[PDB]
Amino acid sequence: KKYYEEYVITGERLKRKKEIEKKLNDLKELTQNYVYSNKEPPIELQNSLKEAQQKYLELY
Amino acid sequence: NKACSFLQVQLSGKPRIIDVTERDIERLSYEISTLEKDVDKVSKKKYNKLIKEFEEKKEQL
Repeated sequence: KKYYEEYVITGERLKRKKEIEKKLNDLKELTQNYVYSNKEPPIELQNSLKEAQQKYLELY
Repeated sequence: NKACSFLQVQLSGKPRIIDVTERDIERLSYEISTLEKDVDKVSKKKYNKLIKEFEEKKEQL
């Protein structure tokens, strides 16, 4: 009764990681090369990078 | 027979510097490029060596 529930909690992490591990790897690559010349990935998108990272400053 | 073939390698084509030092452009950058998400600990300090080895190389380059 403990072990399956531990499979739930550790299982629910990786579902929530792949939701966000994909979104980090996409939105950074827009900001990597030549699009960031004049705010075309603006501060709203640059904060959304930091939003999902602050979710995994701790949970990771 | 050995001592002369050492010099043609730098001579026929490119020298010792161009040969050797281009890998420390490439092979070290081959490693850091995969290092995407490293909020983990002390391997952070290896950025602060290997990226500073680029500054060690590219100033000498």
